[PDB]
Amino acid sequence: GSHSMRYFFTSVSRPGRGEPRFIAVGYVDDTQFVRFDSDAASQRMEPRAPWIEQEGPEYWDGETRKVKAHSQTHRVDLGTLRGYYNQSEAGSHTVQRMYGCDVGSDWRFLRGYHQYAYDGKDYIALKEDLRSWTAADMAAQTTKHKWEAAHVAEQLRAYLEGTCVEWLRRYLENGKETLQRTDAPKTHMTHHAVSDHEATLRCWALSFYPAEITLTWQRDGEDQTQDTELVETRPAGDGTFQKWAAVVVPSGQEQRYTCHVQHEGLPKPLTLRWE
Amino acid sequence: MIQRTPKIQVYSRHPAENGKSNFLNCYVSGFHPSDIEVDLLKNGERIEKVEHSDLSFSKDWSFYLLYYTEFTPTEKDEYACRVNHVTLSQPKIVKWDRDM
Amino acid sequence: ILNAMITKI
Ligand code: NA
Repeated sequence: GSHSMRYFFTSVSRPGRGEPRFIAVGYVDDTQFVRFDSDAASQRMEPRAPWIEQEGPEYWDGETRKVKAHSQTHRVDLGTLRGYYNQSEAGSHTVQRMYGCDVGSDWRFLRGYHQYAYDGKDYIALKEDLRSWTAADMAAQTTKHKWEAAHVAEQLRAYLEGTCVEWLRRYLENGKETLQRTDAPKTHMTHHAVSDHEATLRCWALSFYPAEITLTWQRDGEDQTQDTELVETRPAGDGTFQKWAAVVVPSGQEQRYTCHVQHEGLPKPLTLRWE
Repeated sequence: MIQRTPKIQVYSRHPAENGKSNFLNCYVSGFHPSDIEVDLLKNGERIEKVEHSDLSFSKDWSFYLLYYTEFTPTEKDEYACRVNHVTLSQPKIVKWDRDM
Repeated sequence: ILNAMITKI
């Protein structure tokens, strides 16, 4: 199907404890492949997937140089944002940045993005035309003015439409065994009484890739959205994912309830039944 | 300031069989800000060699982390995950339940 | 790979 490359950057001020924390991670789809950690000893961009280890020394030296430039900008940004919002040195604050590109099943460019957040909420984001900005408040408007005058969007568009997709395709080919695979979920339902008149029905999906999946309960064909407990899709640790959805039902009504599983690795959506 | 509570899941990588080596996971997602303490417990005691994933975040900007260790389930050993975060008035302990 | 230009906010 479609594919994505995304870089995630987390920057955290640490009042009275010196330099801020800086963590960068890169993903292709749901597979991480690089990291940089300001608190680690190496001070290098490091591999986190087997298929990126084959990149040569120029790759690792260059990515280390560039991630440190990201770190330096974010270090300055924390001070700038203190000024924009008239905030004291006493509090810790969080900057997050995410950018990347998506391609379709034909591997052609679908969309690019670059999003920036301060203390957990939208700050500024590149719009989908890759030519203009959405500024979430008045402080972000200041950034917007500065980024328009410095033609930041034009350089970002060139990266997102060119470099980003070219290297995403390279990674997809070099790691095709890992990245171009689909593991269909292994599904079942469990049944456990919570009393003499009610039972928990839990619909399970295991060992699937990629992480995108939909689990739904129906009662006589009607969606049970408000009565379903749906846990966050979670990593198994081996490159696959797990998820479950549960309802609590009156004992004896089990046959009314069906679980429905959607995943791109299934030939067709699955319906699991108690009869 | 925005604060979001961690959603904590404790589970094994593979279906648990007594005496068979497995992996114990504590996945903590949806939290903000990023400072968080996560410990895996064996019979109430902190497990020493626990690794964790590199900090990342979801579309809504909330963070997620996987803590994990190799383990061999038994009949008697109780496993759990202990999480503290600014959104939690006290540390939260989630017990591993292998019969879900 | 990363983008090479990272302009300050
Ligand atoms: Na706390």
